Amino acid sequence: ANIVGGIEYSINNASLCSVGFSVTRGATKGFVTAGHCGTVNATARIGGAVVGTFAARVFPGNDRAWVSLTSAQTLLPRVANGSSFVTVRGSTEAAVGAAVCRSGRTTGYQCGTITAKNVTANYAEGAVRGLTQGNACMGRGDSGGSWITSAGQAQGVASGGNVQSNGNNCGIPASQRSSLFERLQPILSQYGLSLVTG
Amino acid sequence: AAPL
Repeated sequence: ANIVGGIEYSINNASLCSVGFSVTRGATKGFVTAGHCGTVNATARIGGAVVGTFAARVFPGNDRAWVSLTSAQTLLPRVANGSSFVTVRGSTEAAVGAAVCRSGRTTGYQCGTITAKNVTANYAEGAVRGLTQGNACMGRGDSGGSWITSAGQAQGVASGGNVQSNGNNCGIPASQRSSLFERLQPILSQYGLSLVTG
Repeated sequence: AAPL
């Protein structure tokens, strides 16, 4: 499979999540995603084909993971935007007020601005701390997907938000949305990963 | 808030 930020993958033939960013760990290829998407050793599939397994994750507390893929997968420095792509150029962290977009299998590519950092989400499983909040909308299934600036600076992976009854927060005004992501920086250093860039 |  071609690994691109935003695409769907399934976990143990049950749940769906979105790919965050292609990365490497020495000769190992992988992608970063949300920790709540799978447990260590869960099987990830893309288009019905096994692509790898969860190598590590932290959730709750934090919300991160990386899936180590088979050597047959093709890592790409790109994030899906409809039928087009955003090139990943690095991971400079944007400040409050910067514009940012996110990509995932449920709502596609949505943009907004970062509104707050170091937010705590109180999920049924336990608190997740240190999240960054944006007002781009998101839906069930977008978790793990890419958050990136139009300039290509990868910001983190989707964790959660104030989902409404229709499964997203897209039918409420930007001012009322809370869409949270896990910062990418700490995930790269925690697992010794390098981002694939182009 | 809920995960996703």
